[PDB]
Amino acid sequence: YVVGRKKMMDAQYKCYDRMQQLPAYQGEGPYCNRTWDGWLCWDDTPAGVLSYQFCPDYFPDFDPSEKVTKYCDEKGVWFKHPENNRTWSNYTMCNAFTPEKLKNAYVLYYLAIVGHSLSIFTLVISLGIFVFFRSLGCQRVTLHKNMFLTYILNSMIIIIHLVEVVPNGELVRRDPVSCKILHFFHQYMMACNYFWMLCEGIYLHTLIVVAVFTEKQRLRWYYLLGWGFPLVPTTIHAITRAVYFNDNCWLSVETHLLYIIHGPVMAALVVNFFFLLNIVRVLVTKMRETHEAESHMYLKAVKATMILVPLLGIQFVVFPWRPSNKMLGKIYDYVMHSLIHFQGFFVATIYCFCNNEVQTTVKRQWAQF
Amino acid sequence: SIAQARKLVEQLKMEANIDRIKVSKAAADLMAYCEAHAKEDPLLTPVPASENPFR
Amino acid sequence: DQRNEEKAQREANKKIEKQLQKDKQVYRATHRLLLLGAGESGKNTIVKQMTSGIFETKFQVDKVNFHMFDVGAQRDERRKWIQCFNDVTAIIFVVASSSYNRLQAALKLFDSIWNNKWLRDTSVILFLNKQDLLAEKVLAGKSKIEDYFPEFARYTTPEDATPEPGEDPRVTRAKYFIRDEFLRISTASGDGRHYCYPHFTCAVDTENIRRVFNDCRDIIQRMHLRQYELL
Amino acid sequence: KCNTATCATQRLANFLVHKSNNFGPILPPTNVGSNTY
Amino acid sequence: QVQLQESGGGLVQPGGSLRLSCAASGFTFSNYKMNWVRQAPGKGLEWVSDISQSGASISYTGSVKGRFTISRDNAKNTLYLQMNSLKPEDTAVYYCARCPAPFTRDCFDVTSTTYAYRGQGTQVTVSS
Amino acid sequence: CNETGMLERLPLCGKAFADMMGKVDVWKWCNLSEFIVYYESFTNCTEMEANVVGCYWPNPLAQGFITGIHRQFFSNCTVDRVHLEDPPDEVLIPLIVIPVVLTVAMAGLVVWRSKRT
Amino acid sequence: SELDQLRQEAEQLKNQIRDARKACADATLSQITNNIDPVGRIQMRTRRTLRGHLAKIYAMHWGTDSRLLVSASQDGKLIIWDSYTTNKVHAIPLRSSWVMTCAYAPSGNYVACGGLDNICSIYNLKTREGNVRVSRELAGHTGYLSCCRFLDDNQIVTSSGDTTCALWDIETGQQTTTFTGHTGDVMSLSLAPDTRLFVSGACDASAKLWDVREGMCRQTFTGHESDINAICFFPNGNAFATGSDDATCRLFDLRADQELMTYSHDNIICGITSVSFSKSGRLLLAGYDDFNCNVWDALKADRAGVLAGHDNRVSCLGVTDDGMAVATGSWDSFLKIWN
Ligand SMILES: *[C@@H]1O[C@H](CO)[C@@H](O)[C@H](O)[C@H]1NC(C)=O
Ligand SMILES: *[C@@H]1O[C@H](CO)[C@@H](O)[C@H](O)[C@H]1NC(C)=O
Ligand SMILES: *[C@@H]1O[C@H](CO)[C@@H](O)[C@H](O)[C@H]1NC(C)=O
Ligand SMILES: *[C@@H]1O[C@H](CO)[C@@H](O)[C@H](O)[C@H]1NC(C)=O
Repeated sequence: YVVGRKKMMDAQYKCYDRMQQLPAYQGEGPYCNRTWDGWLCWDDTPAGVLSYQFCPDYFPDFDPSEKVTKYCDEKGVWFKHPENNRTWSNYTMCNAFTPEKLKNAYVLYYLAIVGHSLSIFTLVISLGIFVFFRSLGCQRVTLHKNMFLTYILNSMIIIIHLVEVVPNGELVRRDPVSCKILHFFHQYMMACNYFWMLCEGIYLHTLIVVAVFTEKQRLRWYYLLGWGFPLVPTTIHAITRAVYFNDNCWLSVETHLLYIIHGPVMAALVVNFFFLLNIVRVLVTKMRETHEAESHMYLKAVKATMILVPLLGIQFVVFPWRPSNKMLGKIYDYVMHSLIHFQGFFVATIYCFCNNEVQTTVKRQWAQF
Repeated sequence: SIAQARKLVEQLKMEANIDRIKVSKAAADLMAYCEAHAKEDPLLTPVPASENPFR
Repeated sequence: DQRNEEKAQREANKKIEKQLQKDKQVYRATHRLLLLGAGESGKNTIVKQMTSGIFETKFQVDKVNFHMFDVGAQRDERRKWIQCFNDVTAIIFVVASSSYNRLQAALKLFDSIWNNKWLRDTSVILFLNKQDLLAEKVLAGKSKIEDYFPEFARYTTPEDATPEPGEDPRVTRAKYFIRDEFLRISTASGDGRHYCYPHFTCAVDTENIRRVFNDCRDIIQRMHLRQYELL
Repeated sequence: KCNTATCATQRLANFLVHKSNNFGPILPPTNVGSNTY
Repeated sequence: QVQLQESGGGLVQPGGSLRLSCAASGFTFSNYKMNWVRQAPGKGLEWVSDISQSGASISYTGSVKGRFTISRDNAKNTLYLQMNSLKPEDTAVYYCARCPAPFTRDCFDVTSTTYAYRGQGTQVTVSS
Repeated sequence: CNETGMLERLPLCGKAFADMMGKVDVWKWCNLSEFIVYYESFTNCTEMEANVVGCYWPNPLAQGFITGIHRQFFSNCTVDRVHLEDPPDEVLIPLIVIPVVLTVAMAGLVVWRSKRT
Repeated sequence: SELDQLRQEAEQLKNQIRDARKACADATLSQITNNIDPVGRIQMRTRRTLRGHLAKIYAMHWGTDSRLLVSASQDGKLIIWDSYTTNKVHAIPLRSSWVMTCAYAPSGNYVACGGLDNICSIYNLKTREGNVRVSRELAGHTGYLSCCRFLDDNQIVTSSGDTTCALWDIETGQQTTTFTGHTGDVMSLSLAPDTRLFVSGACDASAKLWDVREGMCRQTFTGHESDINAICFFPNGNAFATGSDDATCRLFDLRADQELMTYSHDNIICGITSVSFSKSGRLLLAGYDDFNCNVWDALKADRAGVLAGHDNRVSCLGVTDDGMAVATGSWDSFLKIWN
């Protein structure tokens, strides 16, 4: 009630400045002169042209990600609403779907805190079992250790960013350095989590395809790729997020500087997708050489693929874009948020709890635990 | 072979002409041995942790 | 005093431990193979083409180290000393295919090796040796395999079989029948733990060292795919 | 906007940053009728 | 003391019949796979037939299929080799051989020259 | 609604603003924080005095008056706004492609040098 | 044929012995101990886990000081451990990696090992130079070495897969005596406390008592159904225990010349790989193919404890001379000390 009306008078003050500082329209055609419509600072527009502008964040109903439209009618006059003949700007997109988008978002919100909590719960149990038993220990488990640690720290920072930063809208307006620092550790741990998925795919591919006979590789290169290289895109982003797009707590997604991180992250999961194809190609060849039943060969190749998509992050390669359709977007949200927030829980269940060497070791050494 | 069976018979004779005591006497000695050394057996009855070198 | 000894003992342990780490890299890189076969199977010829109780052969294929072990001064009773080779990459079993009854004896030994409790995860590279000698016995026609193996009468060459060029179908049918007698034992208890890699070989084939390398690569691949529950 | 699947978490946090806390719907829809701006 | 005593055998005509019996003692008969092996004059030991612990799985050397039938009576601790339509090449000493370990699928060394769990044998003679 | 009727009663809003801004430090006329309530009741004045005649606010004539006030008091201090604008594509593209090539060049360097061939 | 005259006469000598032992068997060990109180539940914990071997461990032997021990692994290594501090004292690389037995000399100055090489190699632990090199290589067995035990610094007894046992003069490297009674591979031997006798178990399902200084087989013991894998003397030297592939352990007495007790269970269908008594002989410890070690009450034939730590086949186990600790080797390449 009060927060909006003062930030509305900030835009009005900057409006009558922009109207004064900017020069006259040096173009032909009757142009609707610039005007302050009460909520936004509309500028000069040629006749018969429709102007777009992001919805103002003065009210909770207003979705700033939407667009506001003001039609500059012919002969340099702004579009007058027929019912009242009053000069009008179209703010209809702002609160049209907001009650529906807000309701769906709370299901996605509470799906994240429940999916990331169940991930942390099972991944700390999975990490303890691996650490406790040197018997399960091997180069695969050592790489599984670091992969499970990325899922723990990434899920920790997300719940902290979703319980402390997101519901506290007063702290976002103050814009402390603390929330920009929390954002840096969020973008670093997110890339560490995706780049260790590429480390799992590189190791698995090298084990099956590239160099089978050697079983002792140096893991310094996997540590540098999964822990050290995600420092490069995260710092390049933060340096440019501070120079160019320095919004409140670095919460904006409208900037194309976000592809300084998600660009390299997608390139790492695409490489993992070409490792999965080469692994399944090797796997079906092994079954054709032992004359596997064609029916049973498809169930084995499907199961192998399905247990490799949570480890390698194949859901980001096969559902990379969100559909703009209203219905196809609501289902994409419920599916991709489930696959993203529960991915750490799936990897802990598949590679630790459902593992046969783990289930045999745990049952036999239960007495000494 | 036929010559091998000559030593198998001769060995069965050296082992048949031995003096065997009764099992009751043989079983009694094994029991009476364990009673005489039950205290000296650390695995039989645990020793204090101040004397166990593998504490 | 007592503290000086613990220091000196701790130095000796660390010096031994650094040597053991070096031994671990050499041991984990070499692939050990057991070579088995009868006295007339031709394995001694395959050895030289690539009394102590055991003999050693160290060869290298594509910079991969292989250590092949041949049993020397032991008795024909193998049920005890064969347990030592439960951790080898593969057992190379050499059979004289033209010995159809050494052939039934070789089939029996393969069956007991294949079903041995400690050899259940050990793959078997099966060399059906003396293929040139088998061709001369079938082309002549003096001795019918149907006598010692009456199932050879109703046996037809499978369609997946790939006969060599210039091969009498009687020879192709004969050598693939012998291979199937062994594969019937192998495919009855495989279960994915181990696999048999049969090859038609001659005791002087220069490609025998490559068949072992290619089979060992397939064995290690299936071992890695097993650790990830993929296969 | 960042529409990739790896931006889904940021899109949800960016959406809910100022909309409502604890989803308390005591606000009627903002009048965007013809009698306004 | 593991003892195997083979009975039957003797002289017989080509196409005749002989039923070889093997009495077992000193071990649980049912826990063990049992075999038949023979040694022709001047030749080595040859496996003839075996039968599983219960008597379900049975194998033969090809030269005796359709002629020899192996069976076991676990209650009677006896192994049997019914030999029909005998041939002169079936002349040999027949040994009832036990498998070395119980509850095993492999059966090592039963045809070895000095195998321990084997009987002394019985002679079978098929001549004119 | 009478457009000239509002024109005579508009200076009453500017007068009270020139008096509420006459008790403020003349050098401190770019600290929007302090006169954020005085520049709000003036807009509230120009609005609630535009409907008493019947005209809708804003107006082409009313915003001419509010421009005459802004041109009188806020000419000596310019105000800086955070731009929040992405860099041009001539520099934004290298900021994305260079880390992407480094991702595949690092994933390729690992496969090459993990086992030392 | 005179070969049947000697094969039907030996049958009568087997009947005479069967009845001579039958008369001596007036009572059984079980009923004489039907009143003794059981030991209860024996709970032993792993105190030390000796790591460092790369492949399966085949044998181990305690030193006489009950602190140092040597272990043999089929990666070709003899490691001498300090069981107190878990510190390695020596790491002897072997010429042949297929080692199947190892031994500690009572003086502690020599170790022995052997296996599929058919050779018993003697190593000097205390050299003037300060290194560990080969002192003697005892050749003369035509089969694999299965077990070896020192009498003293100059005498060692070996058992071999060639069905024989042999006594060696270490300084000259020549077999002083040879023991040729068995028909199968000899798998294990155990020296009496006075080192005047030793028993050996073979793959003919029989055990034999030997006179060291005379070279004769005094007694032959039967009763097992399959190969005897392990053998160990009772503390007083008047009895010994054997473990076989028939999934049972049995106790034999020299003066009664027959089996006294059978240690078995209906759920145990795996063979015994190693046996050893505690210091007083009340406990009989046995390793099994099913990765466990069972503690047997040797007087009542009841199972009193289980050591369950090992991942793979338990190959060996030894008890200290002072009875303080038990070691266990396994195919999982680890040695565990239990107290
Ligand atoms: C701006 O354009 C409008 C067109 O409707 C015109 O009435 C007005 O006078 C113009 N103002 C200026 C300052 O050019
Ligand atoms: C305003 O936008 C809405 C869509 O949100 C559209 O339906 C309508 O035609 C536009 N114009 C007016 C005058 O409402
Ligand atoms: C607007 O108000 C003034 C003030 O008296 C008056 O003179 C004028 O006539 C009015 N205009 C109209 C159109 O009524
Ligand atoms: C404008 O001033 C009037 C004076 O009574 C007051 O009632 C009203 O609330 C004010 N509006 C705003 C937005 O301050």
